[PDB]
Amino acid sequence: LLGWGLKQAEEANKTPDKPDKVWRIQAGKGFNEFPNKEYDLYKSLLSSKIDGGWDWGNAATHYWIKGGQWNKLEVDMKDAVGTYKLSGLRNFTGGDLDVNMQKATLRLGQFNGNSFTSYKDSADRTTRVDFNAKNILIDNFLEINNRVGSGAGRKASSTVLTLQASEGITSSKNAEISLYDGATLNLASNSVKLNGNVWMGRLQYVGAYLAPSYSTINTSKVTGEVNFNHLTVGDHNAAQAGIIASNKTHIGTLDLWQSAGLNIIAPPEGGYKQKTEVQPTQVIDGPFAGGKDTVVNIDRINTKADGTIKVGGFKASLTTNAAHLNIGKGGVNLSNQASGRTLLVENLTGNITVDGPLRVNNQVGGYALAGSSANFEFKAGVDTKNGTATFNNDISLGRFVNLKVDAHTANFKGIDTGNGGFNTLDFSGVTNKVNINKLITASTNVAVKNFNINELIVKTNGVSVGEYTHFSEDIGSQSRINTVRLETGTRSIFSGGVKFKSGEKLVIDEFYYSPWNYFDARNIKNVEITRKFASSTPENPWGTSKLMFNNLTLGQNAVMDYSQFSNLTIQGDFINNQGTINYLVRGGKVATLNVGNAAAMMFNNDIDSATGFYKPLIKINSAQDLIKNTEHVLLKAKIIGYGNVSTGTNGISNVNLEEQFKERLALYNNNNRMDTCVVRNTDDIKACGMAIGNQSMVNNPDNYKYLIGKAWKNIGISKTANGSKISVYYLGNSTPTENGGNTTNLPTNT
Repeated sequence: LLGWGLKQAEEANKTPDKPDKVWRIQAGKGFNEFPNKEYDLYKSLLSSKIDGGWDWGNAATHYWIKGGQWNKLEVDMKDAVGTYKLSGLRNFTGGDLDVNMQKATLRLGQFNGNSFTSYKDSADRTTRVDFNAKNILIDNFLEINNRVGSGAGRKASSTVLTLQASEGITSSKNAEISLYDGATLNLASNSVKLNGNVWMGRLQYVGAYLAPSYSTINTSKVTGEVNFNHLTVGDHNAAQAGIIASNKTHIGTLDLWQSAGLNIIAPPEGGYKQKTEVQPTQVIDGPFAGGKDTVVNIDRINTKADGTIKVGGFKASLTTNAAHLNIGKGGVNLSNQASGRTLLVENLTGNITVDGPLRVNNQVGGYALAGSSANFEFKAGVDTKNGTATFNNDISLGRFVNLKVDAHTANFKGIDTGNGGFNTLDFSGVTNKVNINKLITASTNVAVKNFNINELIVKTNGVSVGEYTHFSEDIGSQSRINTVRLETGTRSIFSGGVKFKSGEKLVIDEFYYSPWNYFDARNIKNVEITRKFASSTPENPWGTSKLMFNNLTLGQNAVMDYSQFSNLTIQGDFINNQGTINYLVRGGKVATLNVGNAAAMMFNNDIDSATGFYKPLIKINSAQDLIKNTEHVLLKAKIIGYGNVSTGTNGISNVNLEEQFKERLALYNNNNRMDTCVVRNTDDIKACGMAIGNQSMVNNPDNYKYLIGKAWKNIGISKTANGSKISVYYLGNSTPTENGGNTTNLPTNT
């Protein structure tokens, strides 16, 4: 109920105790001349002033110092050379050891482990066990503040164990350090490398599943290389461990519980440092900011999860203060029971750099049912609000899993949610940018206020309906997608789809149609295209594609593929800039373009060297089966405001705008134009006669000499350019005369 930050702050500043009978033992002659002897330490030295016994209640064994557990023992070697071992000091209640062994190697295990416990008297004492060796070499298990026997009798209060080598504190493979509800562990060597199962937080009593169970491993003094190997927080309770680290903390496999915490606290930037009765000042610290060169290199975060079912999840979490919370190649695992387990990888004043696959139940997909919402969560830079959450791995979300990221700039590489569905991909906490590289969605609840997704795959959901991609908040202005690529849906029904909710503009560069997947573009006023606007099946479109817009704009050079098989619905001001929309007929019919409100158009002298004419502003291709003597609805309209960037074409003039609309349109056939035939030499005359179907231009190039730098329009092809309708009247493929009319010059604006 207090939390770890208060409990550690009230154990960090305590006067040790008030012991009567401070026993003192000094190792004299004999010890300091055999540098390899492998002594024992209890039986050869310490057994003089440490007497065992049997406790009635929780009855296994019992150890204290001498005449009760309130007597300090201090041992002063300072020159004893050798290698000492404890090997079996179990259930030491005791109180205030002190073993000063410079130039001596310790060993806290040989065929048996150790324990350091206290009792809960009315005085609330700690045990402050110290060692001051040169190497320590744990080499078997060590419990700190364990249970003595079984529950009854006297309970266990807090303790402190301090290990203070000057060359290194290694450990075995099977040396399980396991500290409980009240225990701490101060380390002060250089290059701690605990190669065993460090177990912070454990069931102290046999059934107390509602214990707070704090702990601490204060490795602040370690001037070398802190290196855990297998850390394991929590066991069948809500443990809140904490590590006060030393700005470089490589660990290995981390195993949280369902409802377990972790507080890896890096140091700050400059490093550390009757009658009334005035209690001493209790300095207490809130969550500060770690220094610049503070790293926490975790390389695997599993989560053990079994037990009951609660109305919420349990939200395992780890909270860091470091400036870089790297996570290595093992990534993130998350076991999931019936209710939805949750992981909170927080970082208060830093960054997050995950380089691993977000697994669930140790597979990359990780299916989960409806009640089991496995919720990943990240918080990069909460208190400073300028922390990025870089992911350098292609993530993959299965079914009913919910990634959320609350950072300043959430970079990515690729998201795969097309597999399972029901994926709340929240980004509402993100300050500005979400620079995703590739996105795959089936039924997603994307909530981004500003993004840059330079590739978008939208997949359908088979045959089910009501499930779709949903950008369910305000997209704003600065958004951008450099490629959209819908894929083909199912037969005769719009199963999957895209819809928006708000925003004003989003620069799409490239787009693809698809049969039976709908690109709803609600409430956004400047849906812009800038290059190729095609379909997924350019050789055989079929079905429909509900491009249910409200407005769009089309920029330079953006070729479209407008067909009868995609009901491109506009309710807004379609602005076409210097960009060439292409048509196809699919059986002699011309697909009209149903403008709801207005289609203004504005261009330039878009001349190229491919024809010598302007670039074809509207292309009508495959018009061989185009039915002669029939009205072809090219586009529905309400206001066609045609224009250019100047008033008159070819420089400046006062020619009306709608007449050169008939010039720059095209009717493209047989790799040429049947609309006009703009001529600069004699070689194009052959293909010109092949296009218009006359041998008077095929066999004889000098049949017509009105075409040296000139052009001619095919009469019998009529086009309307008034302000409410634009249509095509293909009524004649006539042979032009030489010097009678229907002749124009070159534009010549290169």
